[PDB]
Amino acid sequence: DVQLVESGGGLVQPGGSRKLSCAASGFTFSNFGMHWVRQAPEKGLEWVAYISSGGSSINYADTVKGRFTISRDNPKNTLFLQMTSLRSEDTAIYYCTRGGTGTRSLYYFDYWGQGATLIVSSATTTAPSVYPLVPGCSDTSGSSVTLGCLVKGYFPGPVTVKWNYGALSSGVRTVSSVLQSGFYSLSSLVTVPSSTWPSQTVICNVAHPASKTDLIK
Amino acid sequence: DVQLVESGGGLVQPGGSRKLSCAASGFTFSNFGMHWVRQAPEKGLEWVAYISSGGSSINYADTVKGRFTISRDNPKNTLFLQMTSLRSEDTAIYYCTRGGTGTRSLYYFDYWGQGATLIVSSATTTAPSVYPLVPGCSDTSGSSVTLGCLVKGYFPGPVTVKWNYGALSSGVRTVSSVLQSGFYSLSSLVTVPSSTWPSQTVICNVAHPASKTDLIK
Amino acid sequence: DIQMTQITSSLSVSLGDRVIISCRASQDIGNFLNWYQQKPDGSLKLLIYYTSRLQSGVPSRFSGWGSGTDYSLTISNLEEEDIATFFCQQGKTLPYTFGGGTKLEIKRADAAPTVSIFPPSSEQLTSGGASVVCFLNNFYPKDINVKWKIDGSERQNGVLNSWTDQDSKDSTYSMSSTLTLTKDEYERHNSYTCEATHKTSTSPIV
Amino acid sequence: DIQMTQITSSLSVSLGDRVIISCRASQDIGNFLNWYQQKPDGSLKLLIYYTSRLQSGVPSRFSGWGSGTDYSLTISNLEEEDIATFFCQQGKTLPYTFGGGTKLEIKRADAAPTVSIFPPSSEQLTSGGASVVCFLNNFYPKDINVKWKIDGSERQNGVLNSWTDQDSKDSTYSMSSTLTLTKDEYERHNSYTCEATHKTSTSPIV
Repeated sequence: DVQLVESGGGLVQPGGSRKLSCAASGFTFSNFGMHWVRQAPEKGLEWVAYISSGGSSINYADTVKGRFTISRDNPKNTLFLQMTSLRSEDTAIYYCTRGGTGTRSLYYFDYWGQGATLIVSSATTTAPSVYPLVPGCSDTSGSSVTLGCLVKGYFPGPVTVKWNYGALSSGVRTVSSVLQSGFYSLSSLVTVPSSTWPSQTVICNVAHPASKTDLIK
Repeated sequence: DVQLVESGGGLVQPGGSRKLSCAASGFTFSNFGMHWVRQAPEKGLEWVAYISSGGSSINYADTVKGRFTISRDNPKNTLFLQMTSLRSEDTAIYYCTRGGTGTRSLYYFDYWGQGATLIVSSATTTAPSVYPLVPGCSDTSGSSVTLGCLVKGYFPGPVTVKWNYGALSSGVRTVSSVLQSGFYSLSSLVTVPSSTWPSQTVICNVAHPASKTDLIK
Repeated sequence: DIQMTQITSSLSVSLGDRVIISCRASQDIGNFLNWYQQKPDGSLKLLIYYTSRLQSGVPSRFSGWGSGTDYSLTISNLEEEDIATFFCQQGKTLPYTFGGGTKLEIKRADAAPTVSIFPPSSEQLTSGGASVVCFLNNFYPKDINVKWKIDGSERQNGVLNSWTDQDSKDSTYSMSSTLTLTKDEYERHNSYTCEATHKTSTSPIV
Repeated sequence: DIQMTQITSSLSVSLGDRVIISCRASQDIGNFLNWYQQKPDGSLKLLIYYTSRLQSGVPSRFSGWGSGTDYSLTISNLEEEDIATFFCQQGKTLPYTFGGGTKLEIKRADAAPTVSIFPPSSEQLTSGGASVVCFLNNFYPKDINVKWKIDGSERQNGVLNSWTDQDSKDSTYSMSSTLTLTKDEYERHNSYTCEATHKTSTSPIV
């Protein structure tokens, strides 16, 4: 029912442009006006640009006007945001979003698409380095031992640890990530009790988006 | 063969207008006088407008004369009724009908189309609340349970409820709308063979064509 | 204007039987009278015309005679897809006038019915409001007196009732009495009683 | 720009309870406030508009109020499936703006960290590094404090930390402190101690 799909994301070195586009499926596009909303990390959800129902008002925010651009396209049903002069301060998740049509000069966003993320940086694509989190044999608390893989140094996101299906206890806890120096690092641990392990080999499976697989335990 | 379908309906605010258009097909349009009959409720049919093949005669009801105008646009073609100064009594399903070209000058409608019905009223539109009707569990007098949904509060109608195309019992019984205090309300019930539910889930799916689809139960 | 009169609206006939249907006009309309058929789903058709002209394909059960001020639809072996509302109109003068219509029922085998009573929902009362539904499913006669008691007393105002139209596959009818209460008057009483009086029983469905 | 402020960003809220969540305007909005709900993944959902409109199907235990500059969202029976964090925005004056969001989380009876310390693999150390991890698992509340000593002092310089987010199954979180060390001052040393406080005790847990 009512769908907004994003599609422009990327990792852009500061300075450039980009065009985010958006796809409306779900209703008579032309009857609503659209908006763009961005969720930048730690800082907030910021509203970035608005185009009127069909064309009357393209309507900008102080922080992007002059770089940002709101292009509609009714017949073809896609909303665009072309960007230029992109600053680091723009790295973010961009949401295409519908208008409202409910009441009184109110501007609300009745529908939101997936997010379509955008990192503006310079730093360059590094593969993650998997490492074992091994204890020795048994060693946790009881007769269950926790293990880990430290994946250390990558840039950009997602890097993934996949571990083992086969719960008879198998809790993987992945600590979420943090930047250090420009690279991300994170860990996923899982706990197998006693018999299992060192009896038959556990493994981490690490994938990073910019196409590498590491494998270990 | 001999297809007439209508085209202008709506919820219209009182005082205003619509013009109804009719696509004629299956015989030679010119040779027949057309007529428009309406069916507003609690009452029944009400003849309402007529035009000769070709246009020498229009004959209107006492009921809408001054306000309405019939038109014929012949080439294969079309028929019209352009309304204005709509007294709410004029709410109904308007039908489109061929004459007879039968006998003696009688007035008789040879074939009907389905209608675009016209809601004369300001009520503004409300899509509705779907409220889920439930047991504590398990019961009819015993086994089978009749699950129910209450969709209550809307305007203008319909609303259509659909349930579980699931032969297990799956008779669904919708009761009729009772409009009260403006809004209209209705319930939909189904008996499910209690072996099911909450064994396996159920869902009342309510869609009221002035755009919401609500889901529940 | 002329006034067509159909007295009889619901009329229930078994499958099989002659159905004569009756229309009456205020003036000597003059055999200019016509019969139309209304389906359970919109659908209008001409059945019979110039008081007795069969429209094509119209099936023979279908026969009407009438004159000067009085006329009628006789079906002779009632088939099932022949149940529907039927109106007529003089197609004599202006404005053309129809007779209101006859709903025509599957008279059936009686059946005692099955009452269900759902408490106001989680959500409604969170809406602040309360509708208590009492559902009476499947019966035959249509007629069904209902009644509600809040801790035993009648509730008189607070009740909407409605029916479906004979079920399509079994000719049976069902009822929804809603009693609507306020989250507030709601929480004051416990018993909610829905209670049916029904031709197939000599004691009260509760 | 009106600044929008949601004061109180975390709320252990239990289940079956009303959450009031509050929002306040720098300038007076004209009761133009609206609430969006964002959950775990992406998900912004709209929830209520014009200080009070529930959008279609938002199920009615959600309710809001507000008048002047000051506003709040109310949930009537907190359900496990409403646990998402919540933002309030102004659809009255350019730039339209946003409450920063209240994450909301599930209370549970406390508990304590199953610690583990972990030394450099061989891999690592080959490369120059020495990262030591200490992972205090399953617990509630979020708050677990953690320390690192080398050879009889606190290591401040060097640590880094992150928590799991809250676990589905049982609401308990996990967390990993990690001293990243080069292999040379790993070689400067002998005991490494991760040691932790935590509402559930009184002994550090080491």
